[PDB]
Amino acid sequence: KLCSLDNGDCDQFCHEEQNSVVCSCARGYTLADNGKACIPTGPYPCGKQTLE
Amino acid sequence: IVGGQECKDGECPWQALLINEENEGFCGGTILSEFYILTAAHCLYQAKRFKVRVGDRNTEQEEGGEAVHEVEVVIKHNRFTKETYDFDIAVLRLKTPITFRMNVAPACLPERDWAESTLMTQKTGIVSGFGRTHEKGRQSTRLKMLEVPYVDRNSCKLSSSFIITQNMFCAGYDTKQEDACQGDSGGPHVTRFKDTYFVTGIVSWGEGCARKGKYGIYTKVTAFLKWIDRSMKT
Ligand SMILES: COC(=O)[C@H](Cc1cccc(C(N)=[NH2+])c1)[C@@H](C)NC(=O)c1ccc(-c2cc[n+]([O-])cc2)cc1
Ligand SMILES: [Ca+2]
Repeated sequence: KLCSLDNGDCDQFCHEEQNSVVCSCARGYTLADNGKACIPTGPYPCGKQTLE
Repeated sequence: IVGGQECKDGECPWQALLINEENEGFCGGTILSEFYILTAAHCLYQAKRFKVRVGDRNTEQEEGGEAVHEVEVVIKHNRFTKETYDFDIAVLRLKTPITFRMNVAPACLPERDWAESTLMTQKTGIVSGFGRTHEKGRQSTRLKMLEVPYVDRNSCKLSSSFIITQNMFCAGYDTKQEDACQGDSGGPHVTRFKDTYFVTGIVSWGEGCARKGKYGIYTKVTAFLKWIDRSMKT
């Protein structure tokens, strides 16, 4: 159930609050409009292998 | 690194390298931010004066992405014990900021609960560095990486000749000739989750390298996230 089921569909951090899933991101990312995906705030976000 | 593969271009951008006054890398590190490098406390003992080098992949050709940085502040864990290697964590504040480019980017710091339950329960993590290639061999000129399986706490506590404190966890192989090694310490242990790599450990120690019946020991970074967090605001 919840964060136990495929990370709750979150790109990164998953939190279960009040029997529901709440997603979050590391510093340098902002929660997407769907409340699950994490969008980099600038170039070279953390944890990303450099593509250029 | 014993076994494993070479870190290809831009593959291990968070790797940092502690170098001594004689320009020889002696320990590794993980870029945490433009100003902070995470490493092993026991490393701050391996050199009189040292600096941090980022963006390096081959200690034999000045490619151009490299950058040597001076340490302004070194924040060692107050409770670090040299005899047991307990509390083997340290943070280095660099005089000048790190410019993120190809082969230079930080690793993400995870949140404790999510990390231990979702990240550390994954099959593997990744370990890198310029450490020795063989338990009895010279250090490496090429930055290497190794996929190291998470080892069951019990099977590890059992496999070790010494105490596995709560500030340590294990990864590696029992028989397979793959493991971190001297020179890799302080280096990064990350875990990939959906194309994003999170810092999950710090190469700490091990009995020799790639030894049968022995593993590699890493500092449990999830246990020091509030500490790292604090050290980065000072
Ligand atoms: C060639 O061998 C090496 O480089 C080893 C160091 C080392 C560094 C980084 C990674 C690994 C690894 N994952 N195998 C291993 C080698 C010099 N180290 C040891 O024998 C060694 C390391 C710790 C303890 C030890 C002693 C007392 N307590 O209480 C805890 C641990 C005893 C022996
Ligand atoms: Ca180089």
